[PDB]
Amino acid sequence: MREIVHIQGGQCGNQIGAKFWEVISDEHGIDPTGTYHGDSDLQLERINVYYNEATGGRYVPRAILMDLEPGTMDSVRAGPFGQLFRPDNFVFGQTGAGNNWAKGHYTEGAELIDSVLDVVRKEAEGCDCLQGFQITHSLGGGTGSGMGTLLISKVREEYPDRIMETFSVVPSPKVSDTVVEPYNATLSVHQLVENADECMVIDNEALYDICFRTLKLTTPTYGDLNHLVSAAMSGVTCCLRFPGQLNSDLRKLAVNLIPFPRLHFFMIGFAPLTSRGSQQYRALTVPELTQQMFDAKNMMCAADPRHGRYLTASALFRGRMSTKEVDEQMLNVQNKNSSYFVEWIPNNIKSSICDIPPKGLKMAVTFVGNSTAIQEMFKRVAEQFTAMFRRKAFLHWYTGEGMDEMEFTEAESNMNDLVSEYQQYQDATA
Amino acid sequence: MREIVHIQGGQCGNQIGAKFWEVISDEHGIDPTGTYHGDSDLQLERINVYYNEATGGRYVPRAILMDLEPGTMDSVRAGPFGQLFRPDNFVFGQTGAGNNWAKGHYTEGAELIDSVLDVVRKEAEGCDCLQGFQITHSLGGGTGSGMGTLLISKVREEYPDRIMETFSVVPSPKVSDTVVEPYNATLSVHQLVENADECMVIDNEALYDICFRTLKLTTPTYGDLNHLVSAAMSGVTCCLRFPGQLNSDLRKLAVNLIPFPRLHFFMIGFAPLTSRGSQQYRALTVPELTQQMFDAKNMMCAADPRHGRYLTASALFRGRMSTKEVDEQMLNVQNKNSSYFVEWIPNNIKSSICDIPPKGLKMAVTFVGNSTAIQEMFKRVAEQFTAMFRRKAFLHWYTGEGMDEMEFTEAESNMNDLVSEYQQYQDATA
Amino acid sequence: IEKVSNVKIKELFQKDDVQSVYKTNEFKLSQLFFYLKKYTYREISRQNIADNEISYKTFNWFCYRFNIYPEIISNPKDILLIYRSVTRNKQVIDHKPIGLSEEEFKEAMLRISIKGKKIFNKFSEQLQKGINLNESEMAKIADDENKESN
Amino acid sequence: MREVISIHVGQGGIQVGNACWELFCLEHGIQPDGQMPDAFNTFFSETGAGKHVPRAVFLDLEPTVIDEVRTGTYRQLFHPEQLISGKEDAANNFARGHYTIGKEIVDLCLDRIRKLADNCTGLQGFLVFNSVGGGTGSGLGSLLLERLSVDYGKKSKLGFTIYPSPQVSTAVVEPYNSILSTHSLLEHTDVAVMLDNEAIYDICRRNLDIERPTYTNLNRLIAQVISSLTASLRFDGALNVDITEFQTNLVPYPRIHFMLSSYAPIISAEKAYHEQLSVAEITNSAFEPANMMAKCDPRHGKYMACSMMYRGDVVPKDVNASIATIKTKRTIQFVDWCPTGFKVGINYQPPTVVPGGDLAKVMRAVCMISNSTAIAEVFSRLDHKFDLMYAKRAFVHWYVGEGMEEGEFSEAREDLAALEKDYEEVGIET
Amino acid sequence: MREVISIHVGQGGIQVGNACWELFCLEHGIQPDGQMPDAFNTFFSETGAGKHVPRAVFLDLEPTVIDEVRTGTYRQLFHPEQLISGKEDAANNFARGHYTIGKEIVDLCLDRIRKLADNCTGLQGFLVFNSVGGGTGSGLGSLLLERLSVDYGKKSKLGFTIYPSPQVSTAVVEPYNSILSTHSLLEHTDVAVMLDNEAIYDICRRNLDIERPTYTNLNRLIAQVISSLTASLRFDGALNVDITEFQTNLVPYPRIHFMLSSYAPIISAEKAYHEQLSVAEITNSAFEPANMMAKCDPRHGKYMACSMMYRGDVVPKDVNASIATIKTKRTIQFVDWCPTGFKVGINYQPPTVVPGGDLAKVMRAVCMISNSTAIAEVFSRLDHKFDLMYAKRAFVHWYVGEGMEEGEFSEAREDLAALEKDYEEVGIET
Ligand SMILES: Nc1nc2c(ncn2[C@@H]2O[C@H](COP(=O)(O)OP(=O)(O)OP(=O)(O)O)[C@@H](O)[C@H]2O)c(=O)[nH]1
Ligand SMILES: Nc1nc2c(ncn2[C@@H]2O[C@H](COP(=O)(O)OP(=O)(O)OP(=O)(O)O)[C@@H](O)[C@H]2O)c(=O)[nH]1
Ligand SMILES: Nc1nc2c(ncn2[C@@H]2O[C@H](COP(=O)(O)OP(=O)(O)O)[C@@H](O)[C@H]2O)c(=O)[nH]1
Ligand SMILES: Nc1nc2c(ncn2[C@@H]2O[C@H](COP(=O)(O)OP(=O)(O)O)[C@@H](O)[C@H]2O)c(=O)[nH]1
Ligand SMILES: [Mg+2]
Ligand SMILES: [Mg+2]
Repeated sequence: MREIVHIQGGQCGNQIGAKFWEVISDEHGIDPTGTYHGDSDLQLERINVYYNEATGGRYVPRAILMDLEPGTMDSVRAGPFGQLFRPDNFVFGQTGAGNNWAKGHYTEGAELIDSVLDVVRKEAEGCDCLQGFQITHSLGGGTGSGMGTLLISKVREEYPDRIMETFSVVPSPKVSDTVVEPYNATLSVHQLVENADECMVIDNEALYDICFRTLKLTTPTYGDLNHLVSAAMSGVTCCLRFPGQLNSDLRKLAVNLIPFPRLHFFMIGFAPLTSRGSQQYRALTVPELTQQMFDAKNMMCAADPRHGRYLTASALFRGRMSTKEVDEQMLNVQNKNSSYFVEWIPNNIKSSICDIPPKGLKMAVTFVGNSTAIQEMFKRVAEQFTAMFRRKAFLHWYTGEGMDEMEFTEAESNMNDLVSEYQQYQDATA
Repeated sequence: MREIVHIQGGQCGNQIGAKFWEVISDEHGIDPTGTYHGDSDLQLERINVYYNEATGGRYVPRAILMDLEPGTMDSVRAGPFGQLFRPDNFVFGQTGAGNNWAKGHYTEGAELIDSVLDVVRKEAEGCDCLQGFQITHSLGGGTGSGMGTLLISKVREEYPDRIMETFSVVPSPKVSDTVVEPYNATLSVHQLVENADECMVIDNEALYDICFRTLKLTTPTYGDLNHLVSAAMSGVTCCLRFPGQLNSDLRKLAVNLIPFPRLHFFMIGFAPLTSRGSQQYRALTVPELTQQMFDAKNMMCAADPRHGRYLTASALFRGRMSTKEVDEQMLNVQNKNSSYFVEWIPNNIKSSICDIPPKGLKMAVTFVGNSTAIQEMFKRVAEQFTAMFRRKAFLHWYTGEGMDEMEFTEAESNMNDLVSEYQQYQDATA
Repeated sequence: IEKVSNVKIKELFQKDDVQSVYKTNEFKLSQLFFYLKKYTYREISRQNIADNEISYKTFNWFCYRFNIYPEIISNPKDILLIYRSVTRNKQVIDHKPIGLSEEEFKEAMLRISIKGKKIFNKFSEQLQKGINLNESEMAKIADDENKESN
Repeated sequence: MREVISIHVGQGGIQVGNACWELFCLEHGIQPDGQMPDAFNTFFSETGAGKHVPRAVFLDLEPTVIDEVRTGTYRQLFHPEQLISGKEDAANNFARGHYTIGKEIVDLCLDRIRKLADNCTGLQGFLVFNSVGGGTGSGLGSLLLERLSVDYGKKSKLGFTIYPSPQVSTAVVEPYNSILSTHSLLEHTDVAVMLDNEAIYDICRRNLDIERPTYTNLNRLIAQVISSLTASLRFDGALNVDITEFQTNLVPYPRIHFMLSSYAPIISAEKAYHEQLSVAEITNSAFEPANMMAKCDPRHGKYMACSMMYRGDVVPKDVNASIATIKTKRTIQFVDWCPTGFKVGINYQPPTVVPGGDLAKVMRAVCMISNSTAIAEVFSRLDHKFDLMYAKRAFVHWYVGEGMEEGEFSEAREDLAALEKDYEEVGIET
Repeated sequence: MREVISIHVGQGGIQVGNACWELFCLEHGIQPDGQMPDAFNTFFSETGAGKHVPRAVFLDLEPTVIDEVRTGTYRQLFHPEQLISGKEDAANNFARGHYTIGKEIVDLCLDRIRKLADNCTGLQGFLVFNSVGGGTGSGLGSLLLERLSVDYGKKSKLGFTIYPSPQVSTAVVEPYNSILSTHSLLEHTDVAVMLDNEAIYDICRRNLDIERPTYTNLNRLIAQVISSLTASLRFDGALNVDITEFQTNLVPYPRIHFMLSSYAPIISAEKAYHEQLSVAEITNSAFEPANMMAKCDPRHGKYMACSMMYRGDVVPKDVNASIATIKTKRTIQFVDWCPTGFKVGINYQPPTVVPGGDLAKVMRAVCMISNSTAIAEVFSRLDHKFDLMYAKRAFVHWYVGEGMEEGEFSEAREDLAALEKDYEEVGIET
């Protein structure tokens, strides 16, 4: 019951999913052949959340994979746990977008999306009680940031009451791999605010910083960043698949973390994270988890959370632990940092406890906090956008496929209005 | 009891039968040597429907094969399961028709048909209780469309109370292999409406479209089209050979699907159909079967069923399933599509359940719907006929064998009258 | 301020001009309402709606199909506000959706008109200037307003 | 010295006869072979040494169901030559089973009826089962009733007909033969009980909590109702009721004998024992409109007379204390000219459970047979369905060509109009 | 012939119901299977032979907790179909569980309540448990109370609500629904008892010496309080008290019925037996402000009436000699218009111990239910918390979009202001 379907688009989203599904399968004891080989009874009670049942007793994820080029899905199939995905759900084009947002949203993405919407509708109509959808995509690419966001609007138009999740990677100015990143980032943020019920920003720069400083491993690769993102993704829905002292589905988090409908851009972090050589030194206790959870360097975004004030915060503890300690520590982390918490909403931290810890760990915490410090990312994105747009650089590529500069002006104005009205509440006082 | 005999004519009909009998033999576990090697008891209880018994314990189909040239039957004998056919039933001429309807219906087909009618009479007089006849032939050829249709009238004149089936392939204008197709199509449709109790149109264009889009196989061949047609053919009489919750012979379908005696031209479709790579993704459920069953692209004809309104519909479910789900889904498919169902006849969908599924499949559905959208095929056939006839092109070939233009004029007028009176009920309101 | 807005409506609903649309809305029962009702009859959810009422989906389809939205009512929320304002006194009985019993749909159409003067306000200004609006001028004014609103 | 003969005709009739005959054999301790390893005499007969033979006859023109019966576990029970079978099915055509093929079979059935009746000495009456929406069922039921009404005269006959659902339907032509059969049995049957499938589907879904029911689950409930009705003839009870004591208590006028039934309690073993199942609560549940065995609303009409049977350890004073409560309620109102309308029967034998079935074992149960004015709605809706297609004379050619006259359809319409006028005339207060 | 029905709604309600139902089963000697290996009748019912069924019903929209109950050791105890469960959680939204999803479930709960009430003959009243700071708990509790107040009328209902702590909180939006639920139960519940978690945490820490408590330890103390309150109905005592004998002794005015409880002694077996536990010292400990079960200071307000229950071998003269000492003390002052304010009950059965629990076995115990003027502080602080966020209309869109009107928040504020004014008006001397 109350299950969700998985939809991913683009190369970055496909690579994120290729590790997210591996993590989920390892958590539920599903072999790469789709056969259950788990140890505990609880591993099968709520498997309908992510997995479907077919004849022969094997399980198949309800994931939908889409891209405008076939290479990435032809590569993910040969990887581990690549056989679980149903071949029918693979939809792809023969041309690609070339990191051009217009091509992936107006000319090419519009004709292809009917086939993927057909299978999306097939998956949603069938399921017992829908909880919602979760979306993984990147804002630094053309086909992803175009087709995914248009699909968001199409899904929202047909299921207005369901919940919608988006895990979005925004292009940081530090590690830049594409010159046309500001254009399709700014165009995508315009559409994303209007339809997504929840959005979670993730930055490659913050992932590299975490890998270099906390884990202290010499050579980070995309596999480590994907593993961290996958652990963070799994931590959110853990209590929906396992029993606990205070169950809290996604809708309950939506109620408690979004004060106003347009303020739904969160930054997350996962604890504990320790190096291989120091994993024996540390002792896992609730104070040790909560001190690392609110650490500024532990956030999955380069945004500095002590440059603003938290509107609200959430924590999803895992493992068996006493609730009194959790509540007193949450109170203590809020009394010692009163300057960084907005004062006109008292008791702005939500807590939840799940009795099933991750495989290999005795305690774990997932942190989701809505803070005013996120304005800095939109500020720098808009700064680069307006630095590049004033000369009409690279504009002809977009304008040759039916798009105009008016949609750029409206997007810039709406993004600046969002930036302004997000900080409006930072200076608000009672 | 209540068995039927098989009669096929022409090259296309012979190729259809060469796969239909293979499918039937594989379903009943009969080896190509005529020896039973089946597993289940039910495989032998009603084998008298299609197979006769001879000394030595082997089984022989009661099929009659006729053509005006010996090549096709000399070729089908060397194929798999070709030895089952009794050599006595092979009747052929030494000249052929050359795709000329007049030669295959007036000059050559008239003298030969006595021998084939002798064996037809031998087969029908002997059998326990006759149910009827089923005919496979093509309307795009001369000898087939002539001799088969004249044989229809001869059989109807002697057995007026029995039921008659015809599976007719009409020449589509998209994939045209013969220039004189409109003439012998129009001449054949004139005679076919007067005598056939049921007619089922099949188009090569729709078969290619299905093979390319649903199965997604690279290189279709006549073997795949024949296999699809054979599965559709077998699905109709399944409950007459196996037990079920609601048995429904051919006469019961005749009662419930033909409102007026001249409206008996149906288009069919088979479900499920899935690609090799996506056969593991899909889960077989009644909603999944019924959503594909009413799909427009799944019809075995290029006629678009949402261009008209269904007069009535029928479904023959296979496998063990709950009847409540079937009835509620049939109601739902009729409430959500009220615009495409005629309103002066309520509850115009017939359902049947057979507990024996096809070999290798757990559930299957055969769909037979009488719709007003079939007018478009006769419209285009008559359009080509009147475009070619106004100049008297290729007319001398037909007029040199005792035929005249008056029979062409009467055929055109009757076909146009059929087209008009078939759509007369589309605009009828209560 | 809130009390004053509440005090402000209901008088508009009782005006002869609004009742005439709804008087004409009786004629919608006469033919437009009979067609809308026939569309509501195509909804299987009709078992949950009274036989003399139309659903919110049918009313929203009417507003979209007759260019009331976006030309006259720029915001789709206003259609919902009109519908809710007309049906405000109807209680949900037995979990059945609230239909347009005589006019919650007529009240929703008034809220669309009043809620957003827009395309229909421009038509009213042109008509008050004595300009006979032909269908091509109406389409052009509606297109120009839809472009200014997007 | 009291006997009753049950007649089963058609597929639905045979499939409900199987359902009742497992239950009777189980209730009287008789093994499926017919051998026991003085109450049996009502349904069975002693052969002198050993086995018992049911006083039942199975009729059908289509041989599949009878062949299934003659090979199951009950092959040894029934006499080999009382399972009369035909060769050709009527195929949902009423005129076939009343004029063409039923006449040649009816003589054998009447001979079997005579041979069974000469054995009985205290024949109470006949029972007949037939699904109305079929050719052979309705036609042969009509013909058998018409022959029996003149061969025997005043002997009582009871009909457990299954009318089609308001919107759910399996055929497309069932209103025609339903109306004709209602015409036939209106003047020929003493009692008719309503049994449409949709209401029983809702009962199973709501109470038994089965989401995918099949026909067997419906037939088991019908069998339980039959057993509850006939328990008083073969078990000791404080307040007995005979079959002949019905037209004096439930039938105010000779024309009005259609009534609808209900049963209580219906509950599964998983939650049955958590509640006490007092007589008051079960007799309240029996009168709930949602627990009617036919999809009709009793709140839309008056009651005429209620005959309701108890069985188990119920005490008469508790029954009276519950009849008073029902008379108190304002939502149930009786007709003016009927001050008391309840006939009560009490039996000691608790209902028997069938292994592997749905119902659990309970000590108290109630079965009500109630005659109400609200039944006219099903007649009105069937009449409306009939008129839509009879306006254009659709499907009439399938009936005129089977020997039936053109005017035979109109007089059934006139008799239904007369019945509807009579039901309105009776329900008005003086 | 005296009965009481307990209602458990929400996660906290179900988790405290489990806690009380181990204790009752242990106290009456009933095994977890429900089988004994005349005092049980207050909470249980006899099924005729063997097991006992609790007079309790469990409600929740989120299925996890009920599924945990239905698989534990107590799976055989509760009736299978009185554990009503939903599919979609309210997610801390009050408007959801009062207007959207609770309405479709409330009918089944009311049917179950009727089915349980018809069994009881001497129904004393209802008990209800619900954690206030949640969506489904508060909303469904409000709706059930509102339905029961009109279905039954003058029957007494008791509410053991758990209000949020002054500063410790798990959610961020709980003041809104706490205020709304207080509005709802102010005019609908006869008794409300305060149960916030922080005070009980302090009690456990100080007396039980547990530094890491969980929810089970809190729920066991609450269960002990419930058992002490209801002991007088099922055990012989020198001075009995009934539930109906409360509004005549603790409720001076219809509006004022919120009171706070305390319990004594609370001590572990490691140091319990070193001291004599005289009645004087336990009745002194019960009146200590630090041992209040709700975090309120009684020194800040007057007392109105004290109802306090003893159980064990206590003698009335020792009770009087201790009431005199309390009247002597200058730190405890009663209101002017109440000369005597004590109601005393004495029971003989000592409190029962749960194996593996915290509390030890003792021969004397005291439970006090005291109504005091100091309770207004919790209302004032909840009101202050509410006003801070309602000034900016934060989180209101999550409630307006679930069918609730804008003005519904204001009238709850006005009712709280009225209650606070009433508490001030009552506490002034004449
Ligand atoms: N309750 C119930 N109804 C059935 C069952 N089987 C068939 N029916 C009903 O019977 C109607 C059609 O008549 P059938 O009994 O199936 O067929 P028939 O009476 O033998 O008539 P023919 O079609 O000529 O063979 C359908 O509309 C079904 O609703 C059954 O097992 N239980
Ligand atoms: N004393 C006590 N309080 C609890 C317990 N569990 C939850 N609570 C309180 O309940 C409040 C929230 O309501 P819950 O009971 O957890 O959830 P709910 O009532 O089912 O409402 P939903 O969130 O919609 O499911 C929290 O603030 C907790 O303080 C418990 O086991 N014991
Ligand atoms: N975490 C992670 N990020 C990736 C990976 N591959 C690419 N990216 C990021 O995705 C961005 C490029 O996106 P792109 O591949 O063009 O998206 P597309 O246009 O939808 O295919 C780069 O800035 C990378 O930082 C990966 O395997 N893991
Ligand atoms: N499905 C199928 N169709 C065929 C096959 N062979 C020929 N046809 C069709 O039959 C038509 C020609 O018919 P023809 O062979 O002249 O019939 P004939 O005159 O009776 O021999 C062509 O348009 C083909 O589409 C086959 O093997 N399978
Ligand atoms: Mg039949
Ligand atoms: Mg909950």
